[PDB]
Amino acid sequence: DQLTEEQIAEFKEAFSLFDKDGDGTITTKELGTVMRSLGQNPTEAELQDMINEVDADGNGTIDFPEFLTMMARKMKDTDSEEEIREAFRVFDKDGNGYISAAELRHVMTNLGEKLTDEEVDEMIREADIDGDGQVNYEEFVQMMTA
Amino acid sequence: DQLTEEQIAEFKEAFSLFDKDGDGTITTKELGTVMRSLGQNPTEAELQDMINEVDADGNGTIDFPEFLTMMARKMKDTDSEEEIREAFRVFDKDGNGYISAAELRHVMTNLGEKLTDEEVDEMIREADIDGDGQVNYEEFVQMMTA
Amino acid sequence: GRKLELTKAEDTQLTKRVKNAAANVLRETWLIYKNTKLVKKIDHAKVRKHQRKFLQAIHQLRSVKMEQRKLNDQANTLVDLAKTQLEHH
Amino acid sequence: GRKLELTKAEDTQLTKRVKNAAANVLRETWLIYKNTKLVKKIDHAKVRKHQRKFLQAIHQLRSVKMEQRKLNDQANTLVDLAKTQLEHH
Ligand SMILES: [Ca+2]
Ligand SMILES: [Ca+2]
Ligand SMILES: [Ca+2]
Ligand SMILES: [Ca+2]
Repeated sequence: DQLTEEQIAEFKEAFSLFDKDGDGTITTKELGTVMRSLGQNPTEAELQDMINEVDADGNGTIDFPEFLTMMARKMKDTDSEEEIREAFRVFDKDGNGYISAAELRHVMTNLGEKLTDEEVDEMIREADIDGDGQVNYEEFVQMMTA
Repeated sequence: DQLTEEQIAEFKEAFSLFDKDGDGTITTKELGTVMRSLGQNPTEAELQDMINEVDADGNGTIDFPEFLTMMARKMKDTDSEEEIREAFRVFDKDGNGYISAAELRHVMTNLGEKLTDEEVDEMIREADIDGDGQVNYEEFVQMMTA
Repeated sequence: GRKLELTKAEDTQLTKRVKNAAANVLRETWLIYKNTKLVKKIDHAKVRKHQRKFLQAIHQLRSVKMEQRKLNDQANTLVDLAKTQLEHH
Repeated sequence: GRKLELTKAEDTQLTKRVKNAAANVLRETWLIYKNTKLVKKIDHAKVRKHQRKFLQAIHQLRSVKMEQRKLNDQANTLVDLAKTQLEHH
């Protein structure tokens, strides 16, 4: 629950990601816009609750010092290996721990924001350790998260 | 995923808890009413999803045989000891494993649907094993769930 | 830098929901117990009634817990976005 | 009878959300990895961009999972209410 100088500064930049009109306060409306830009859909009550958790003076908005407290209480991070492995598992059609190079290209060039067939070539070069045209995605994820 | 005769019959009575107008089908609207009567608040999309999971013919409502399948897939039950203990924990102000007889009466005669001070007397007679005016709620819950 | 790591996890109205629902868990646990273990003669209509009330209370507490997990992840989403600004230079 | 026991636990739109979000987890994991471990010279603006996209995808998958847990408990609520009719006579 303690923060450094450069982090206080970098979090000021962060505050601007939320305070869209730059008026020094984050409203539920601004928070809704940001949360939706991340593909979430908090309800009105959820937006109010997120503001209320850290709204120390009860004025209904988050200011910069309130924003820093939310942060100080949650600077701790944790590795994402399992969640990333679960995301690969979505495409493991036969549940055998493998995704073929062909199927990975097919996923990555059609779904989500996509990679080019060329970016896919670099990803598969790294992922296909054995040169067998198959990706052991548990192993690949362990490598990237090591 | 198999059901007996008397259970098929008792589940027909159950179907009537949901099929409010007795027209042989449960709609999202009827399900909403029932779910709210239980103090829940499913959204429109959640009501549609619950119907869709078991809506085998895709007509948008649950009939009796669809209703029996939802059941057959989930006849298995499990004990509620921990969840009940957690509910008592809510009232363990000092986090010491005890709720005093006085505090239990105060909770039960003011909060929720309530017990009478007399019903409270029967509950405390059972709960206060040691006659010390204190309820070890872990032990009391273990007794009731044994 | 933080690479692929993310924030480590783990209201008045929700709190009100909790005390009332938790009191009713206690209420209905006691009344089911009494009517199934402490009577000479089990009244099944009574047990059914208190089973409905018991499941409603238990499921209300589950709903609160799920909502708190949702809220917590929303907050962690805000923190994670903020933490992208820690990636410098 | 069942006394205090309850049903033991554990969509097209939600599924669509999953494949797109999961593909983006793969996308952004790869691009963060590449830009932090496979380059001679780390471009932090690039890493920041892909960290935002990565957290958004991961949190989208969390949201789906939470919603499925919510749906599952709603279904278990219906089943529990139905099961009160098994208490006879
Ligand atoms: Ca503002
Ligand atoms: Ca404030
Ligand atoms: Ca009907
Ligand atoms: Ca149907």
